[PDB]
Amino acid sequence: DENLYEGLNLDD
Repeated sequence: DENLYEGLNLDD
């Protein structure tokens, strides 16, 4: 959901 434990600048 709105959790996903992401954001935090991966392959971008």
